[PDB]
Amino acid sequence: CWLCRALIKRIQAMIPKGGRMLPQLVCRLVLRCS
Repeated sequence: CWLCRALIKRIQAMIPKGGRMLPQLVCRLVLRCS
């Protein structure tokens, strides 16, 4: 439950000039799990 930053970063580049919202937020909330 800590691979978030990894895929959330692969999204990072997926959109260089993007603006709105991402999953790293819900991802970090769900993957933070422990």
